Amino acid sequence: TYSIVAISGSPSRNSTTAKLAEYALAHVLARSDSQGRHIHVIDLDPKALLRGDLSNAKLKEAVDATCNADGLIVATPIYKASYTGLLKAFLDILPQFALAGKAALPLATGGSPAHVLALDYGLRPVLHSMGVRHVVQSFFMVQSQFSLAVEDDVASQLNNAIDHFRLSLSSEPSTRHLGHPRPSLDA
Amino acid sequence: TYSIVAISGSPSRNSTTAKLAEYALAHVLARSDSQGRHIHVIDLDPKALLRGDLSNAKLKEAVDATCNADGLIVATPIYKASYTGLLKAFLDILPQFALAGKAALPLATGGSPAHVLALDYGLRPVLHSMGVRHVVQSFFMVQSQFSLAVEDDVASQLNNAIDHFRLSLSSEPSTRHLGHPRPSLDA
Amino acid sequence: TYSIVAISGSPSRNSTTAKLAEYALAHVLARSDSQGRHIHVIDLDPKALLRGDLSNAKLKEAVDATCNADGLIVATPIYKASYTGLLKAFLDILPQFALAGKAALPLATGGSPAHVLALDYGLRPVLHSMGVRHVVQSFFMVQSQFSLAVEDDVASQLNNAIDHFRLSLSSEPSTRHLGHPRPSLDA
Amino acid sequence: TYSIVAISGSPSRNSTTAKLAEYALAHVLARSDSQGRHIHVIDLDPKALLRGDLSNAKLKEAVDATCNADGLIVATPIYKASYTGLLKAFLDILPQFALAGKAALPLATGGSPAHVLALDYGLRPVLHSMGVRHVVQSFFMVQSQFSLAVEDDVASQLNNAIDHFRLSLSSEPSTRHLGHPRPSLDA
Repeated sequence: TYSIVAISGSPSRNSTTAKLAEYALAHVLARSDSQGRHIHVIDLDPKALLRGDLSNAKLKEAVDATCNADGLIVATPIYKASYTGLLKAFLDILPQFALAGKAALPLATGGSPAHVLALDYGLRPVLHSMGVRHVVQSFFMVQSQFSLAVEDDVASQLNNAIDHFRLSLSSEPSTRHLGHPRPSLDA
Repeated sequence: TYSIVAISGSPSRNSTTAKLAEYALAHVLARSDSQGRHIHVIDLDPKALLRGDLSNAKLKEAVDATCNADGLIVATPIYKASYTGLLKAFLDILPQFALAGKAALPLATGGSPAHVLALDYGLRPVLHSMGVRHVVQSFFMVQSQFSLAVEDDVASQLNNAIDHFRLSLSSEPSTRHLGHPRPSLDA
Repeated sequence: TYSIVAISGSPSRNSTTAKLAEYALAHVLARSDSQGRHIHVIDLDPKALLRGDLSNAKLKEAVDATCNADGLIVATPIYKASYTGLLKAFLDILPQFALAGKAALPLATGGSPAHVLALDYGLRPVLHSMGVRHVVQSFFMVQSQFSLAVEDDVASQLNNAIDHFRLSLSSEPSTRHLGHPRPSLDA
Repeated sequence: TYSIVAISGSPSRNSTTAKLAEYALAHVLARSDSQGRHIHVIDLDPKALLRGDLSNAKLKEAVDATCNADGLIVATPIYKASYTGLLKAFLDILPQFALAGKAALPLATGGSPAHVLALDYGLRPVLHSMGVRHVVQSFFMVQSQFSLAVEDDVASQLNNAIDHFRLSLSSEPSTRHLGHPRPSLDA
């Protein structure tokens, strides 16, 4: 029994990014012994989020759920050649090595295929600052393609990424600190 | 007569980052025909900021001042191996090529010298997505050093960065679109 | 029975980088059912390397050994804020998705702790272009520290990285294509 | 009278990259009081290049010409999500702050538009490690487009980049050390 948490960071309502994250979350749960939740950063209290105010219950619950996950699905539109400020603001309040022991799947969408590398150059180093155990391949989609009613090659790549994410999930308590530079100092 | 705008993105009160940005802003104004302002992103309305709501007067004023600047001083603490979510959230609402024609100076502080490269690998590509004209060298300082009552070599580097930023400033209207991939499509 | 290959890319003789890679290679072999080899890129034929000339036996053997490895240890000094040209020249001649199915451990050394992030921002995206299955945490060491006669905290971090690398190794043929965007199109 | 040096780093003969660099070099010289040269890294002695052997006359001449340039045009195909090993190998042997005082124009080509960000995330931080004065916007072209017999919008972007590069060139001896963190310690 795995706990899977998706975090999507578009600041727009009805975002393609959120739909991609949800798709991925469903795909994983359909194929593994998992329960899940989907944190839409846009639905968190803006003031409490920016100030890291964990007296806000819903923010503290989102942080706790992230720290308790076995796998994270981390999704963002590409803004100014990187992940959104909104997504990063959430990542910023997590504990220093919040991602110790965890698998992760980076997802993004954007207007142009030019944005593909923002995940691997931008988001990936941020996940690794937090002691993450295993980040699988990035997947990026051009926004006017998500409909899955998508091109067969694109669909394969996405599904393969999600498959790998699911396969990387760990039951074993022995792995719970892996990725942390100093496992005995918690995680 | 130049317009210089500092933007500092620490989510903490009494931030060293803000003091560094202010120092830099003062240093420039003392040595050039300039006026300045300092946008502390933490003082912007969190809800309006995250949603890009320009019906908020103070947010629209911050955006307008940024678009009207000849030079920007862009300062952030390093969180999770990059600039803060708070800073990026502000950068996110600016027009696509908001930085056309403008000079820029990236500044950061952090707990460890290990964070030095976050500016050049993280922030610099973001500034360049926005058509920026000229980004000079990055300067990073270890937080327990800012007192300027700082080490002589560190002080030289910082002052040299600010000097170069000032020297890069442009009077000429001929440069106002430089850095934009398609200058005739505005800036 | 795993095949572990270290690739070290210093252009200097008697390099600390090579000693770090060798240490790591030995540490892994002492704790797993593994055999290993260590490709010193400096010992490859420069002309054949730069031109990707696989009629050179020793170069073809190095490429084959890399493609056949279950785990790679990838070590470089930090030059001009990134991995060396020498290392990259070798990575450049490998097949497009050469790293499919493979685990990887990024190691570096440098003169200053300022260089720590070159691994995660520079090398890591390059490994991921090649379909790599699992890259664990980066380890960086300040060159005047390697003697292991090193500081206890540094030694822990290094050993933990190597431990995690060893633990990430896969026996299963089911994982041999994982990390490749399209597994049925080989690896 | 400016000295402009192009450095192209494709390991292939008849490279599109070299043709793009040459185009850019010609465009600049036609519009400014400049002389130029074009270092094709592939034509340097591989052994001497990899070992930084400046007893090789042609390598020392290439290094000297780079250090003496007012502007550099730096061109590479995108291999494994970054600049080539061949290009970096040349950059590696230059003095620590070789690029002090100099303007620079990053150019690349690749098979897919997905590679656009490799310049700004990969090459740009490397140029800045060397004290570069002013790096203008990156330009990337999809290889099956260079013929200039190219699409009008693409042609505009390229020409605008080169124009900006030319405009950024400095006559003044006062700028010869700008970009160096400590100008009085040479350049």
